Amino acid sequence: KPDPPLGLHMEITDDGNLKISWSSPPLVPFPLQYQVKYSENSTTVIREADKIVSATSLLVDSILPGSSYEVQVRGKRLDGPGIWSDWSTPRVFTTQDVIYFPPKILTSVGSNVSFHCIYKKENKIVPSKEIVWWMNLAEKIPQSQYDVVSDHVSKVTFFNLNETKPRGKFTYDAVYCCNEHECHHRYAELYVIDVNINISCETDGYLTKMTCRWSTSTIQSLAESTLQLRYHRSSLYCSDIPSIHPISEPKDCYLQSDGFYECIFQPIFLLSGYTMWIRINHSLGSLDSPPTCVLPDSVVKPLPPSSVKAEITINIGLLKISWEKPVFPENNLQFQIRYGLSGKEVQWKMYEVYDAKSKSVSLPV
Amino acid sequence: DAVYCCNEHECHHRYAELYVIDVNINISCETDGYLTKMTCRWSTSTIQSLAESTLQLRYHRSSLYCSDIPSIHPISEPKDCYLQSDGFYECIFQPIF
Amino acid sequence: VPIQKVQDDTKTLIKTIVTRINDISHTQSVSSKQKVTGLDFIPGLHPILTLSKMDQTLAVYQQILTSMPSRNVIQISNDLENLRDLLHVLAFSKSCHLPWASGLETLDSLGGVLEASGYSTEVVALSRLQGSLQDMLWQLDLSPGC
Repeated sequence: KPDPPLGLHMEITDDGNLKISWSSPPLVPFPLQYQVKYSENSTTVIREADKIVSATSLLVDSILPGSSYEVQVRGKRLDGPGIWSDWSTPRVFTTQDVIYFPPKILTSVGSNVSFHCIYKKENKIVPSKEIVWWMNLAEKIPQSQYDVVSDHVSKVTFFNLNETKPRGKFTYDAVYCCNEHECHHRYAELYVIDVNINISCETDGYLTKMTCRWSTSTIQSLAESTLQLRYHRSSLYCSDIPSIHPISEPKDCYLQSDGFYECIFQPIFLLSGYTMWIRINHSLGSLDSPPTCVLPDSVVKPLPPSSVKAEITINIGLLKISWEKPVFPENNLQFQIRYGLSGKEVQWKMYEVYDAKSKSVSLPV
Repeated sequence: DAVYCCNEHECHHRYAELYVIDVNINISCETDGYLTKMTCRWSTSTIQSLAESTLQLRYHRSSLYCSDIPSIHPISEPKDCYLQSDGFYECIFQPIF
Repeated sequence: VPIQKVQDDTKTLIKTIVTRINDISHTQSVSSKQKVTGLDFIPGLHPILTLSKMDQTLAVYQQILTSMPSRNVIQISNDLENLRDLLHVLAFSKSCHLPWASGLETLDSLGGVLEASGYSTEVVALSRLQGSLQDMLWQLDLSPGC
């Protein structure tokens, strides 16, 4: 005899279906079959329905506004002469007027999102022609956006979304579904966050570690957001098109005085393609910033050339400049030489040397 | 410095260790303006080269005056010195004789 | 995958490791070619004619460098891994199948030298690595074969 299913929860799907969900008891090492009993008690119709399901969830089509749903589930072993569990504790869910499906949308800039609504007026479902939509109670949405999907339900379609600008604490735009002039209290939440986060890396002058940095300035608008850099290491080189990989590991980043997070990769694999992105784990959903692949050997910030010597050649009268090529990188290098009269402000003349095997240059002065 | 003993051209892995440390450490003291305590200072700059070294100031108090030739005394006591922001250790003798 | 770019990068990684060793002042004063008894397991200058030989040489060096606590040395070991990977892609562009070299099975002896004399192991390993890399760099234009 299994224990009754636990954690019975009820959420509304993006389709406007009532999704009943529960957790399997943690102690059964075998699949369970469930029987779901639910009743729908409206002011005008009582419906009872018994459904048997092998999944840990049930969809109930078209939630009725101003109705109360009572649900019970019991489990039995799927294979063999199993005994039914006792029923779960009854859970009552009494709905409120006006339906949004979905209740919330978490998206990125440039995407398309659409909402659907049903408006219940005095135990009656109004026609879709009557329904009008509003944003943040400030202004009516243009009629061109509305589409009549069905007689009961109206829909708004948004295109080329722009970032939601925060008003005080609130990061999101409140979308309202109203019966003509008069609106209702409940609204739908639309969250648009700039995911365009630049991750730049720099390998130290000894090439012993790689430090990567990224700014918080676009994300200081969302309280409760947590930020986690994730990375995937390739065996060799970076792909032509970087992409999110299902198997990724987090990296410890530390906020610096300059407002940037600093993450040190040590040891570093110079010729392994490190694909990185920021994971934004909102209370409802996870977003990955556009992935970029970085090769540590190709992002080296070299040390300055050492043993720089500038001498004017006797008899010849050329400014002969010499140096020692800097330790890193050992790749062929192009060099840039700035020179000018020494003073409070130096008028730098620029000169570029593209010979890899060049260690000294003579420039007329 | 690793000192090696070799059979002609060919050497062996093991070597002898020779440690030479500048012991010329200047200890300067200063009695506060009310002459209630004496603060002594010395720099770490010569000794920052040896990890695992621990440094302890020791002192021996005479009954009267300083000797013409100072010397290490077998009976000595340590003094608590505290590293300051300027990189110097500061040891306060209070009360002072 | 550009073959020429990979070849140049292979050259670069070799020069890179050589220069790193050049930065290490104590290693510079030590003769690369010179033989030291006990260190013989370290792959020093002995003709490295082929890619498989290069791969096994780099593998042994990686294994030795990994064990020594030094910040520079860990990176050098990493560089050696990348060099091995570069050699593997070159062997692929040449239609060669390079088996992934394991390090030396015979590390049960290396512990003794690391404990008794860390300095000898480090200076020898670095100087011989620099020498081996230099001949490898010389030979990489000679049309290396598998």
